[PDB]
Amino acid sequence: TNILDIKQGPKEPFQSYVDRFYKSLRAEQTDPAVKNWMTQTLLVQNANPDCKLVLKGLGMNPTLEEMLTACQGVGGPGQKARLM
Amino acid sequence: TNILDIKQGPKEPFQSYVDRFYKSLRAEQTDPAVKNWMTQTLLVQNANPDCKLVLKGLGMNPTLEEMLTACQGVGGPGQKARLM
Repeated sequence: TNILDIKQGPKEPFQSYVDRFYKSLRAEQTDPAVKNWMTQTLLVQNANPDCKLVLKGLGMNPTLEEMLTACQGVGGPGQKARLM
Repeated sequence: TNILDIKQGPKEPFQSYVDRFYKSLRAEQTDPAVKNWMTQTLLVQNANPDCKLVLKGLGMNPTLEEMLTACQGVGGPGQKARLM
């Protein structure tokens, strides 16, 4: 049940947060159907405001790769490399 | 060739920019293959920095609906409604 407390830090890169989220998820997952709901709903809800904004803009059922791509650099100065 | 000069304003909503972009595009489009390239490359390049960031995070070949969804409210205080 610790997965409900896994929350992204204000300056933590999304990749680091995802890594910690899936480590606790893979250990204590109850059902394969519950695990799917955690990866597409709970993961977004516990992200920081900067990444939570980007994730909610991704529409329905975003894959993990699409989330990692969209959140790369988000929350710091690194995302500005997209603009050049 | 005016389509190359259609650029999103710093405070213009993405929906307004898309509307102006497609109006000029549908009039002067040369090839159906050129039109496809303008909707997925030129549209992103001429967006403002706020929306250009979000669009480049969408990965490969984003549909117009996915772009409109991701950019809703981006560039103003309206996007914060996602976080609550």
